Amino acid sequence: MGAEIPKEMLRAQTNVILLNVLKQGDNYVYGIIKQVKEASNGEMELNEATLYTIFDRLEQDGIISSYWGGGRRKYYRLTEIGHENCRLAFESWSRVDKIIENLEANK
Amino acid sequence: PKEMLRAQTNVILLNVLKQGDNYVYGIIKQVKEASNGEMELNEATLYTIFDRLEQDGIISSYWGRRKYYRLTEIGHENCRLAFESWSRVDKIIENLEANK
Repeated sequence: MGAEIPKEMLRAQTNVILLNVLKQGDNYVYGIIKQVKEASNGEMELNEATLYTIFDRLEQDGIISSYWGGGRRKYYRLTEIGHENCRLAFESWSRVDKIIENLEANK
Repeated sequence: PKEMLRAQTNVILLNVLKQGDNYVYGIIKQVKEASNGEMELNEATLYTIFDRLEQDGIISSYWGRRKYYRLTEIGHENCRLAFESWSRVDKIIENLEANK
Protein backbone atom coordinates (compact mmCIF):
# COMPACT_ATOMS: atom_id res chain seq x y z
CA MET A 1 0.00 0.00 0.00
CA GLY A 2 0.92 3.63 0.31
CA ALA A 3 -0.06 7.08 1.51
CA GLU A 4 -3.79 7.86 1.48
CA ILE A 5 -6.21 9.60 3.82
CA PRO A 6 -7.84 6.62 5.58
CA LYS A 7 -11.60 6.58 5.12
CA GLU A 8 -11.93 5.93 8.84
CA MET A 9 -10.50 9.41 9.39
CA LEU A 10 -13.06 11.13 7.15
CA ARG A 11 -15.83 9.32 9.02
CA ALA A 12 -14.33 10.51 12.30
CA GLN A 13 -14.04 14.09 11.01
CA THR A 14 -17.66 14.36 9.99
CA ASN A 15 -18.62 12.94 13.38
CA VAL A 16 -16.60 15.67 15.08
CA ILE A 17 -18.24 18.39 12.97
CA LEU A 18 -21.56 16.89 13.98
CA LEU A 19 -21.14 17.13 17.66
CA ASN A 20 -19.59 20.52 17.30
CA VAL A 21 -22.74 21.86 15.69
CA LEU A 22 -24.80 19.95 18.28
CA LYS A 23 -22.53 21.25 21.04
CA GLN A 24 -23.32 24.70 19.71
CA GLY A 25 -27.00 23.97 20.29
CA ASP A 26 -29.70 21.55 19.36
CA ASN A 27 -30.79 21.30 15.76
CA TYR A 28 -32.63 19.30 13.13
CA VAL A 29 -31.05 17.47 10.23
CA TYR A 30 -32.15 19.99 7.61
CA GLY A 31 -30.48 22.85 9.46
CA ILE A 32 -27.46 20.69 10.25
CA ILE A 33 -26.90 20.13 6.52
CA LYS A 34 -27.31 23.83 5.72
CA GLN A 35 -24.97 25.00 8.45
CA VAL A 36 -22.29 22.45 7.58
CA LYS A 37 -22.56 23.20 3.87
CA GLU A 38 -22.03 26.89 4.66
CA ALA A 39 -19.13 26.45 7.05
CA SER A 40 -17.86 24.06 4.39
CA ASN A 41 -18.23 26.92 1.90
CA GLY A 42 -20.26 24.42 -0.12
CA GLU A 43 -17.77 21.54 0.05
CA MET A 44 -19.54 19.53 2.78
CA GLU A 45 -22.54 17.99 1.03
CA LEU A 46 -23.87 15.75 3.75
CA ASN A 47 -26.81 13.53 2.90
CA GLU A 48 -29.50 12.70 5.42
CA ALA A 49 -29.34 8.91 5.04
CA THR A 50 -25.92 9.18 6.68
CA LEU A 51 -27.17 11.56 9.37
CA TYR A 52 -29.99 9.22 10.29
CA THR A 53 -27.86 6.09 10.53
CA ILE A 54 -25.08 8.01 12.33
CA PHE A 55 -27.59 9.35 14.83
CA ASP A 56 -29.31 6.03 15.40
CA ARG A 57 -26.04 4.40 16.36
CA LEU A 58 -24.80 7.49 18.20
CA GLU A 59 -27.54 7.19 20.78
CA GLN A 60 -27.49 3.49 21.47
CA ASP A 61 -24.39 4.86 23.21
CA GLY A 62 -26.35 7.68 24.89
CA ILE A 63 -24.17 10.45 23.49
CA ILE A 64 -27.15 12.50 22.22
CA SER A 65 -30.94 12.25 22.57
CA SER A 66 -33.87 13.57 20.55
CA TYR A 67 -37.27 15.19 20.93
CA TRP A 68 -40.17 16.47 18.84
CA GLY A 69 -40.65 20.15 18.06
CA GLY A 70 -47.72 22.47 10.86
CA GLY A 71 -44.12 21.33 10.88
CA ARG A 72 -43.00 19.04 13.71
CA ARG A 73 -39.19 18.84 13.66
CA LYS A 74 -37.14 16.02 15.13
CA TYR A 75 -34.56 18.03 17.07
CA TYR A 76 -31.34 16.72 18.63
CA ARG A 77 -29.57 17.66 21.86
CA LEU A 78 -26.19 16.83 23.41
CA THR A 79 -26.58 14.62 26.48
CA GLU A 80 -24.57 15.62 29.55
CA ILE A 81 -22.87 12.24 29.09
CA GLY A 82 -21.77 13.47 25.69
CA HIS A 83 -20.83 16.83 27.18
CA GLU A 84 -18.43 15.37 29.70
CA ASN A 85 -17.15 12.75 27.26
CA CYS A 86 -16.28 15.65 24.95
CA ARG A 87 -14.89 17.85 27.71
CA LEU A 88 -12.55 15.27 29.18
CA ALA A 89 -11.54 14.12 25.70
CA PHE A 90 -10.38 17.71 25.09
CA GLU A 91 -8.53 17.87 28.38
CA SER A 92 -6.73 14.55 27.83
CA TRP A 93 -5.91 15.57 24.26
CA SER A 94 -4.57 18.91 25.50
CA ARG A 95 -2.37 16.85 27.81
CA VAL A 96 -1.19 14.85 24.82
CA ASP A 97 -0.24 17.95 22.82
CA LYS A 98 1.58 19.33 25.80
CA ILE A 99 3.57 16.06 25.84
CA ILE A 100 4.41 16.58 22.16
CA GLU A 101 5.38 20.16 22.97
CA ASN A 102 7.72 18.76 25.57
CA LEU A 103 9.30 16.11 23.35
CA GLU A 104 10.03 18.65 20.61
CA ALA A 105 11.32 21.39 22.88
CA ASN A 106 13.45 18.90 24.83
CA LYS A 107 16.02 18.15 22.13
CA PRO B 1 -12.42 5.01 27.14
CA LYS B 2 -9.83 2.43 26.15
CA GLU B 3 -9.80 3.13 22.43
CA MET B 4 -9.24 6.86 23.00
CA LEU B 5 -6.27 6.07 25.21
CA ARG B 6 -4.98 3.81 22.45
CA ALA B 7 -5.32 6.57 19.82
CA GLN B 8 -3.53 9.16 21.97
CA THR B 9 -0.75 6.64 22.55
CA ASN B 10 -0.43 6.25 18.81
CA VAL B 11 -0.14 9.95 18.21
CA ILE B 12 2.44 10.24 20.96
CA LEU B 13 4.52 7.29 19.78
CA LEU B 14 4.73 8.33 16.16
CA ASN B 15 5.27 11.97 17.04
CA VAL B 16 8.39 10.68 18.82
CA LEU B 17 9.47 8.70 15.76
CA LYS B 18 8.46 11.58 13.46
CA GLN B 19 10.80 13.71 15.56
CA GLY B 20 13.55 11.10 14.90
CA ASP B 21 14.45 7.42 15.10
CA ASN B 22 14.62 5.60 18.39
CA TYR B 23 14.58 2.34 20.30
CA VAL B 24 11.80 1.10 22.53
CA TYR B 25 13.40 1.66 25.91
CA GLY B 26 14.62 5.18 25.08
CA ILE B 27 11.18 5.91 23.60
CA ILE B 28 9.59 4.86 26.87
CA LYS B 29 11.80 7.03 29.04
CA GLN B 30 11.61 10.04 26.73
CA VAL B 31 7.82 9.77 26.76
CA LYS B 32 7.92 9.51 30.57
CA GLU B 33 9.84 12.75 30.62
CA ALA B 34 7.51 14.71 28.43
CA SER B 35 4.83 12.77 30.27
CA ASN B 36 6.40 14.13 33.50
CA GLY B 37 5.95 10.68 34.96
CA GLU B 38 2.25 10.60 34.17
CA MET B 39 2.49 8.26 31.15
CA GLU B 40 4.63 5.28 32.13
CA LEU B 41 4.37 3.28 28.91
CA ASN B 42 4.96 -0.47 29.00
CA GLU B 43 6.98 -2.15 26.31
CA ALA B 44 4.22 -4.66 25.53
CA THR B 45 1.96 -1.96 24.16
CA LEU B 46 4.79 -0.41 22.16
CA TYR B 47 5.35 -3.80 20.64
CA THR B 48 1.75 -4.41 19.63
CA ILE B 49 1.43 -0.91 18.14
CA PHE B 50 4.71 -1.29 16.26
CA ASP B 51 3.95 -4.80 15.01
CA ARG B 52 0.85 -3.45 13.37
CA LEU B 53 2.57 -0.22 12.30
CA GLU B 54 5.25 -1.90 10.24
CA GLN B 55 3.08 -4.49 8.69
CA ASP B 56 1.21 -1.35 7.52
CA GLY B 57 4.52 0.11 6.26
CA ILE B 58 4.20 3.13 8.56
CA ILE B 59 7.42 2.40 10.44
CA SER B 60 10.42 0.22 9.84
CA SER B 61 13.25 -1.13 11.95
CA TYR B 62 16.98 -1.72 11.66
CA TRP B 63 19.94 -2.70 13.88
CA GLY B 64 22.08 0.14 15.23
CA ARG B 65 23.15 -3.86 19.06
CA ARG B 66 19.81 -2.07 19.70
CA LYS B 67 16.87 -2.42 17.24
CA TYR B 68 15.90 1.09 16.14
CA TYR B 69 12.51 2.04 14.72
CA ARG B 70 11.87 4.93 12.31
CA LEU B 71 9.07 6.78 10.54
CA THR B 72 8.85 5.72 6.89
CA GLU B 73 8.33 8.26 4.16
CA ILE B 74 4.79 6.84 4.00
CA GLY B 75 4.26 7.65 7.68
CA HIS B 76 5.68 11.17 7.29
CA GLU B 77 3.33 11.78 4.38
CA ASN B 78 0.42 10.24 6.27
CA CYS B 79 1.02 12.62 9.13
CA ARG B 80 1.21 15.58 6.79
CA LEU B 81 -2.10 14.81 5.11
CA ALA B 82 -3.78 14.03 8.42
CA PHE B 83 -2.61 17.39 9.71
CA GLU B 84 -3.89 19.13 6.55
CA SER B 85 -7.25 17.34 6.44
CA TRP B 86 -7.94 17.78 10.13
CA SER B 87 -6.82 21.40 10.11
CA ARG B 88 -9.36 22.02 7.35
CA VAL B 89 -12.09 20.47 9.48
CA ASP B 90 -10.84 22.44 12.48
CA LYS B 91 -11.10 25.63 10.45
CA ILE B 92 -14.63 24.66 9.40
CA ILE B 93 -16.20 25.60 12.73
CA GLU B 94 -16.05 28.37 12.09
CA ASN B 95 -19.52 27.13 13.01
CA LEU B 96 -20.45 29.93 15.41
CA GLU B 97 -19.48 32.79 13.11
CA ALA B 98 -22.38 32.09 10.75
CA ASN B 99 -24.80 31.70 13.66
CA LYS B 100 -24.98 35.25 14.99
